[PDB]
Amino acid sequence: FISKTQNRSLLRKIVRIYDRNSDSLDGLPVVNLKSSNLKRGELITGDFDKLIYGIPQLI
Amino acid sequence: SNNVKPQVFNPDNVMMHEKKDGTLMNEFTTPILQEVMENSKIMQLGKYEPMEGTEKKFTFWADKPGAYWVGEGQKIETSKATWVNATMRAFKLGVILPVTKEFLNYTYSQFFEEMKPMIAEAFYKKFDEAGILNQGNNPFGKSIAQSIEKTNKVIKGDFTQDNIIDLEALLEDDELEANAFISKTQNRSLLRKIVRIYDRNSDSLDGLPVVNLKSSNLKRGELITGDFDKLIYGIPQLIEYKIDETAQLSTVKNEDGTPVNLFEQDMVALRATMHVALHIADDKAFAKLVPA
Repeated sequence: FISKTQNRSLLRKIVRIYDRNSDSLDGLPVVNLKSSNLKRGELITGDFDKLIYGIPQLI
Repeated sequence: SNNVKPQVFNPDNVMMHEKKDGTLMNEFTTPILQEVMENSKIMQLGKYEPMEGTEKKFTFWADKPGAYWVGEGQKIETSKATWVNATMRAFKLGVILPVTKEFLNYTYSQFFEEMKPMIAEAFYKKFDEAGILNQGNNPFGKSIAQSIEKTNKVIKGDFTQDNIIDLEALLEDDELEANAFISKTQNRSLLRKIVRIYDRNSDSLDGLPVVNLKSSNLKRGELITGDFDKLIYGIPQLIEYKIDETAQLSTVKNEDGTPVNLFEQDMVALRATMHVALHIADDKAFAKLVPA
């Protein structure tokens, strides 16, 4: 899952389906985006092995 | 004057071999300890900073540089890294322990060595209560409690799953995530009977550690949380002990009202001092739950 940390609250108070100790939702890892564009109420999930990236030039 | 009853003192902090009824404290058995004495919770939770004067200057990164997507042969734009300045100063803790040389010879030969752990505990408690709770006439003008009062970052309510989670969430609004809780052990009860969110086996609340303050100033219904890496402390002087046999002590008085002279009166005193410094690196990083 992809989340914004501002909505851990909404994952804590539902019943448990989430834990912060591993930071996992229903057994999958939650990854936090440190950005302003993913809003409070929004959660993303997928088979992320279907996302491929490459780097022709290192910095 | 040829007076042989022992001196009465005010405020009466002097250790004496003879009691006023004439009991002589020979064959004295060294006091044993009913506890394990407390570390500083500031020094447990906060970050240490090496300090060599009594003032330290901090520079923190504040703005990260940007980046641009650029087409082939398009102009790359410029960007800026920013920092912010901050500073912390030290203050002095101290105590004096006066003792009569009869007491030091015949009653408790090692008193000024066995007192050192207890003096350290007294300084740690004084520092914790000053920097966390803003209590005991703190010098710094900086504290967790004063940061929470300034930001008004407070929940009024009972210990409930909603109020404890809303308290933690009140930090994450600022992208800051809580790193611990501060509690008074008298309110473990209120953490036990809510449903579970707490366990005593680890003494953790919702996965974070709970740290107990052994002080009277944090009330029953009150719970504190924050990103405690935003609390920084330093120690220019580790505790130094000077033992003296000839000073006057003005802060103690004889029964006749005179200051205590250690040479005329055949006495010894231990002076302990320490310099210690506190900085709250981000005053938004802390929040409090308080009873209605």
